[PDB]
Amino acid sequence: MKRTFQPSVLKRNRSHGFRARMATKNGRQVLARRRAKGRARLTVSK
Amino acid sequence: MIREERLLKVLRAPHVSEKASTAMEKSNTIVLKVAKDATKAEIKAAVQKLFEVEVEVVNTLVVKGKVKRHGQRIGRRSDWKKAYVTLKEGQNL
Amino acid sequence: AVVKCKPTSPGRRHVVKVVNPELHKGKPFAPLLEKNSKSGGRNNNGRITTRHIGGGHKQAYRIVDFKRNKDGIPAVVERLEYDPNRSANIALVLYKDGERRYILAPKGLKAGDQIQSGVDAAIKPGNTLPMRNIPVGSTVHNVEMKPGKGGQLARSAGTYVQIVARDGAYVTLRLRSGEMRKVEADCRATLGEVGNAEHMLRVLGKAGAARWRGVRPTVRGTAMNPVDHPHGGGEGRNFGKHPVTPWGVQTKGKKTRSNKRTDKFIVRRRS
Amino acid sequence: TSKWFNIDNKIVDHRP
RNA sequence: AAAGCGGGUGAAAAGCCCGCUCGCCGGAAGACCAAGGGUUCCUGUCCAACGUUAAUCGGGGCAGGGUGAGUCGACCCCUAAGGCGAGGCCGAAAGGCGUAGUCGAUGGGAAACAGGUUAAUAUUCCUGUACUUGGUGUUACUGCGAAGGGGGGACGGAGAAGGCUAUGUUGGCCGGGCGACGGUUGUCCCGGUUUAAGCGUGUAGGCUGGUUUUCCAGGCAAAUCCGGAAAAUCAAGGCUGAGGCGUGAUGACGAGGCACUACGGUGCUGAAGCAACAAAUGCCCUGCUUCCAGGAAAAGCCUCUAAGCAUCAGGUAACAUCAAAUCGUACCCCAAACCGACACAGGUGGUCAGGUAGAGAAUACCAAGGCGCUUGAGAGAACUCGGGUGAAGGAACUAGGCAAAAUGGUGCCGUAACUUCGGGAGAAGGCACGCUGAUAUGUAGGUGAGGUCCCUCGCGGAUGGAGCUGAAAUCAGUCGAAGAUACCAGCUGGCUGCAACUGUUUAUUAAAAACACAGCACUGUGCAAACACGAAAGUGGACGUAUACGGUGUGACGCCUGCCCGG
RNA sequence: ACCGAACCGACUAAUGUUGAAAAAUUAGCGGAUGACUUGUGGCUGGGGGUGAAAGGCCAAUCAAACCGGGAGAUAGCUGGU
Ligand SMILES: N[C@@H](Cc1c[nH]c2ccccc12)C(=O)O
Ligand SMILES: [Mg+2]
Ligand SMILES: [Mg+2]
Ligand SMILES: [Mg+2]
Ligand SMILES: [Mg+2]
Ligand SMILES: [Mg+2]
Ligand SMILES: [Mg+2]
Ligand SMILES: [Mg+2]
Ligand SMILES: [Mg+2]
Ligand SMILES: [Mg+2]
Ligand SMILES: [Mg+2]
Ligand SMILES: [Mg+2]
Ligand SMILES: [Mg+2]
Ligand SMILES: [Mg+2]
Ligand SMILES: [Mg+2]
Ligand SMILES: [Mg+2]
Ligand SMILES: [Mg+2]
Ligand SMILES: [Mg+2]
Ligand SMILES: [Mg+2]
Ligand SMILES: [Mg+2]
Ligand SMILES: [Mg+2]
Ligand SMILES: [Mg+2]
Ligand SMILES: [Mg+2]
Ligand SMILES: [Mg+2]
Ligand SMILES: [Mg+2]
Ligand SMILES: [Mg+2]
Ligand SMILES: [Mg+2]
Ligand SMILES: [Mg+2]
Ligand SMILES: [Mg+2]
Ligand SMILES: [Mg+2]
Ligand SMILES: [Mg+2]
Ligand SMILES: [Mg+2]
Ligand SMILES: [Mg+2]
Ligand SMILES: [Mg+2]
Ligand SMILES: [Mg+2]
Ligand SMILES: [Mg+2]
Ligand SMILES: [Mg+2]
Ligand SMILES: [Mg+2]
Ligand SMILES: [Mg+2]
Ligand SMILES: [Mg+2]
Ligand SMILES: [Mg+2]
Ligand SMILES: [Mg+2]
Ligand SMILES: [Mg+2]
Ligand SMILES: [Mg+2]
Ligand SMILES: [Mg+2]
Ligand SMILES: [Mg+2]
Ligand SMILES: [Mg+2]
Ligand SMILES: [Mg+2]
Ligand SMILES: [Mg+2]
Ligand SMILES: [Mg+2]
Ligand SMILES: [Mg+2]
Ligand SMILES: [Mg+2]
Ligand SMILES: [Mg+2]
Ligand SMILES: [Mg+2]
Ligand SMILES: [Mg+2]
Ligand SMILES: [Mg+2]
Ligand SMILES: [Mg+2]
Ligand SMILES: [Mg+2]
Repeated sequence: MKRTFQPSVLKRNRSHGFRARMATKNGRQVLARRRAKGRARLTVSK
Repeated sequence: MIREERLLKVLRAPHVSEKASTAMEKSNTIVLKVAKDATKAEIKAAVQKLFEVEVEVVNTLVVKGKVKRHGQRIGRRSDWKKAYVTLKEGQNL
Repeated sequence: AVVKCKPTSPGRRHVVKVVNPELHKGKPFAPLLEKNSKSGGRNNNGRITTRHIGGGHKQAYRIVDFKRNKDGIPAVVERLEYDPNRSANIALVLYKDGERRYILAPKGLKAGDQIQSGVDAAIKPGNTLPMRNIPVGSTVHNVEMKPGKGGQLARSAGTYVQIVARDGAYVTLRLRSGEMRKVEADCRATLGEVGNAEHMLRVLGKAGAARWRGVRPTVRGTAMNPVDHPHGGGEGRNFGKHPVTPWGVQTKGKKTRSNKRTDKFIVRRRS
Repeated sequence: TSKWFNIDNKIVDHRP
């Protein structure tokens, strides 16, 4: 059966990547929340 | 012109293996481990001016790191570049 | 011509098609073509603003001269062409100085004809004159609203606008809705009814033909659910409601025009 | 999650 | 889908290695990629844990090796949908839209093929032979120049045929064999009979009339370019183009034979290397014919000039030299490596497409190649699952012929009511079908050598039939219980409700009589349209203009659609 | 338009139901040049989208997604103490 995750690196990076996070104003808030928590990996790029 | 600073930095090490020895004894080719940010012209100039031999062409490839386990702690051996340098039939390092 | 299809399949049983042998068969004029992309009825917010639009064939836009501004130069009507963007046919016309244009084709115009625009042009179909020069009682099309703006009235196939009066600087036009409108006498108008009247006699014959023209299916509110349409709901077929649009405004008889800016120009409504 | 015979309707609604 | 045995290693072998059989797939369970993954690739060693058993094995642990590009792909130039958007318009703030621009492939843009090699890479390394773009420098001639004008790039669906090729079959030739059991020097048996890009010629086919003057309200200004107008003159001129042929190639490759082997594989040599026929869904073909539903954009490319430079720069043609950087390249890829928590009967886009029978990419058996599905050995109870057959009866079962059984192919004969004249219809129903010989040592048809003749002279035309291939039919004979013998492959008829029909729907208990539908009617709307999204600017409607668009209801077609305005 | 593979779907029956599978397998079944199907990319956002209309679908969740927050909502109710 076709499941919900059909992966693609290009769509992954355009959706959740660092440059899209910096592009939207609330994405920068997301990065602030993750840095304040102390995540090893902020976005899906690494 | 490529500076001697740059040449002495870009040549890193020789490479020893069965394939490297076969390349040396068959096609007059030396195999060199090279710093990653070195280009083909930089490797050619460095070999040509430091080993006092003459180079036909140079071929480069980036060797990927290896994921290793050290006591159930994951680590990642780093990348490097490898250069196959072809000599003009009469150098014989 | 109006030719009925033979019923060799259920879809082709009811088909009536209009075949025109005078139309060009080759490719249209590459200098005058343009692209247009289909929208699907979606505006810049991405929402469907007009329902039941989507799909269909790919089309190219033809730049059609509605202004008819090149006055004083006689022009030779070369050929008639199919425009997929409108009901009427276009005509590729060659002016005397070497420039080609697309115009609407009026009724009776054929290949190799003579047309001319301007204040001194003769009174014959295809010729563009200001309605101060156009005699009263005569049928025109491609009528302007503002001087130099371009034609906006009687542009579909088979339609025409009849000049009934001229009072000072304004002429009164009877429009195909039945409507009397005062427009400036300086506005241009091309003589003769628009061609392709037989366009109204077509029968599509099938839902496939509708989808080729690019209209998605229409769902009745009485078949919807109560949350979707003001008509929706009921065990079985129940209506019990006054007929309204999906946003709640009554749709049988309720007038919706409100333009006090042009109430001054409108003489009589379409009744 | 849940058993299919508990999600089913003919056997769950057995005594209405 | 299925295993058996012999040997090896080892503490121990149903599973590992090697061999001989047996079975399964073979439009895939074979080969190559894109997406995705990340070292799973190869070698050495180990069996704690992982592997639904054991393990000497592994996609496991550990260590070492491995991915070589001017030509493949990215990067790069150019745009689509769409994104962002200097100024700007708008909005309590945040922000919304949007012009110039600038990103964005799933598309357009230059160039490499054959052989060989490694345990693991190769259109990347080596051998041989090529090709492209750009910079520099000599030589010769010369009006060059764009952010601007023009051409081109540049485009749909279906269908039909011709020419071909990939490819296959047979013949010839070359090398080998004379058979465990009757026969096998013969019309016998096995195998091989391969060769590319590039360069030269320009054929089947396709398109278009060329050539030279003079003039012009057009192409934002100019133009020798495009368009338009008028003359003269010639009739073959141009463009495109598969395939073939020559060369590349006295080269490479080659069945085998000879010698070692760490028996895994290496080193040496090497004959024939052609013809006919059949033939693609591939190429000519981005073609031709036709239809309506009328079928991307921009750059690279060619061309014309403005400002400017004006014996300078710059351009064209030849030669020489230099440069083509950077990143990916292992391996899996219908799967044990991707998505499914699993070494999971699921899912996953493109490319290649052998033989026999067949209409066929179905199906049966096979080739190249890959597998026997990581628990086995016994026994042969009930019962459950998947099947096979069955006396007599034949729906008596049951809610209901549910299920199963049966019908099943080609050619011909024949076929009703009703009908919108198309249908119904494959109605129903019936007959023939294998093999051998003759007509005819293989026919009709297809292809077509040699020879001869002709010429605007070669990839040319006419004759001519060698040879190859090859239905279908009739007659005669013969075998069986049965000749569409397997696989594959309609059950048919009658009355009737509903919906005209093809379609869509409750992913995961509902596929319907519901939804849609073409058609019909009412109603709104004069364009700065009604209407919708949006505090607004804007945008869709639409680059449309009442023969158009929105809303509502009915639902092909035929005959119709009656009375009531009190609520 | 018709018959029929690829491909798309899902009408019937059996199996399975702590499954091989959180929707499949087997044998039959419907469409198969079109209102077809598919790859890559883009757009529409929660009282909102999209909907040939089933309250269907929006990441195994839909008569109002998921995540964090008001929040230790409230609970004349049940259990425990
Ligand atoms: N029992 C069936 C069907 C089923 C799945 N999920 C369900 C939930 C409810 C009822 C039935 C089901 C199965 O396991 O596949
Ligand atoms: Mg090289
Ligand atoms: Mg490289
Ligand atoms: Mg509508
Ligand atoms: Mg309708
Ligand atoms: Mg309903
Ligand atoms: Mg309501
Ligand atoms: Mg009722
Ligand atoms: Mg009532
Ligand atoms: Mg053994
Ligand atoms: Mg076994
Ligand atoms: Mg074996
Ligand atoms: Mg088999
Ligand atoms: Mg590992
Ligand atoms: Mg391995
Ligand atoms: Mg042990
Ligand atoms: Mg074990
Ligand atoms: Mg391993
Ligand atoms: Mg844009
Ligand atoms: Mg700004
Ligand atoms: Mg914007
Ligand atoms: Mg760009
Ligand atoms: Mg691309
Ligand atoms: Mg390999
Ligand atoms: Mg051939
Ligand atoms: Mg085809
Ligand atoms: Mg590979
Ligand atoms: Mg297994
Ligand atoms: Mg699997
Ligand atoms: Mg598939
Ligand atoms: Mg098969
Ligand atoms: Mg038994
Ligand atoms: Mg049984
Ligand atoms: Mg049986
Ligand atoms: Mg019986
Ligand atoms: Mg019997
Ligand atoms: Mg009987
Ligand atoms: Mg009974
Ligand atoms: Mg009974
Ligand atoms: Mg049955
Ligand atoms: Mg059966
Ligand atoms: Mg016979
Ligand atoms: Mg009844
Ligand atoms: Mg129906
Ligand atoms: Mg369902
Ligand atoms: Mg109805
Ligand atoms: Mg009535
Ligand atoms: Mg059909
Ligand atoms: Mg479905
Ligand atoms: Mg169902
Ligand atoms: Mg099935
Ligand atoms: Mg059908
Ligand atoms: Mg079918
Ligand atoms: Mg309901
Ligand atoms: Mg869901
Ligand atoms: Mg709510
Ligand atoms: Mg509170
Ligand atoms: Mg609480």
